[PDB]
Amino acid sequence: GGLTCASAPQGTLRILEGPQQSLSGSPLQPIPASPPPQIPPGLRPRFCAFG
Amino acid sequence: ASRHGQKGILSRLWPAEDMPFTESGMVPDILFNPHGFPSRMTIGMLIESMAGKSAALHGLCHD
Repeated sequence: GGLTCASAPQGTLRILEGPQQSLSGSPLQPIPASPPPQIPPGLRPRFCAFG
Repeated sequence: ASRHGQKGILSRLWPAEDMPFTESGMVPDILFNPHGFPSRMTIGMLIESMAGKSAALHGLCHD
């Protein structure tokens, strides 16, 4: 009436919960790159010679 | 000193009438010997001079 060893298991199942990968879009930056410093339009000379 | 590691002592206070005046009437207030560039390669000072002169001329502020 006691507990005895039974037949060895024939296989093992290991369960884990996993989600999946999306598409590669690689959206690097809101406003991207190093935007260049640049000329103010027209500007004009702010200096003249004497005479 | 400048913002580029070019430190130096003040050796003279040159009279304001003995300074080399420019064709615009101006007269520098700092005289910096041009021989600190060749061995120290602080090309950022030569760009800061032009950037600051352009800023003072156009009323701008460059980065």
